[PDB]
Amino acid sequence: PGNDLLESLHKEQNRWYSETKTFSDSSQHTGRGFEKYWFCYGIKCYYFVMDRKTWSGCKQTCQISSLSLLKIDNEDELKFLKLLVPSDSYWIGLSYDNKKKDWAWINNGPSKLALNTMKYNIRDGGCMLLSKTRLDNDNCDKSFICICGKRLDKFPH
Amino acid sequence: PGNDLLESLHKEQNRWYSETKTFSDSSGRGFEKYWFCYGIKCYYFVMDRKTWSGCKQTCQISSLSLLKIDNEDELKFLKLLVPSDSYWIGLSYDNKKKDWAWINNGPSKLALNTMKYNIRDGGCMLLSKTRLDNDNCDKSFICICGKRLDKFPH
Repeated sequence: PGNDLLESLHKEQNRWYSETKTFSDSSQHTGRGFEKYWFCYGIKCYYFVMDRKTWSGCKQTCQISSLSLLKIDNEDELKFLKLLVPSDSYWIGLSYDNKKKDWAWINNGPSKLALNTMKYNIRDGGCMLLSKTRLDNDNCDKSFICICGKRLDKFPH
Repeated sequence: PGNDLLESLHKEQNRWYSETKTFSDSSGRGFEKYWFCYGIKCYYFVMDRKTWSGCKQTCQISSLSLLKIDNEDELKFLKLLVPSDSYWIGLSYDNKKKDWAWINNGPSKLALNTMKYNIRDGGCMLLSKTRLDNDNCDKSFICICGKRLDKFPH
């Protein structure tokens, strides 16, 4: 049972992409379209906004669509995310702001997740991305695909 | 193998069940439900075991539908995600046509191995852990109702 999941993960992935693939506009920068896609896993769904944009654009786009930019909940969600995501980087709700002088998830929301701060040289960025390889830091202002983030709370439909 | 990842599939199954079942789990007893999603589909497990056809019904009166498996992959996962019980998959023996079928036409790329099940054994397929396996449309089981969702969960 190792790769039978991979084999599949990967595939179910390219699969949900093309079923959910849309070029639509956001009624913020209105009639200008951008490509985006989604899929769910567990109690969370993930919506990717593929017009590369920056950590603050990402953050606001997620809020205008009624979501909020990815909080990762535990190492297992982290672990799944890195596996079904294409090969890339993406903004999530992890960064620095100012009284607390530490990273917070875009709301002072909770994760049960290790990280360990001292793995990241601030002088290196103030915003958290993903790769397939782990989490890293970059400048809140260069441009990447964002993932928004919704925690289902009742069973859709 | 035996894997960190299988292992994580298993923690993840406990969090979801824990998130969605119905009781404050105050360490009495209970017989309820849980669910989770996968791709563009959620899975509602109903715990009161029940007739196949009594499973057909629940899924209906819930505007769900006893699970249809769109394909090999969704199966290698549910196979490995789900714990080993036996659950009513919504594939059976067709009112008429001399073959097993998917509750309501079939579009499935699940390509049924057909000439390996014994009707002698039952006309209702289930997922029982090893693969699918048929028993008796009224051995009473865990139902799995699904939904294809068409839009982002509003």
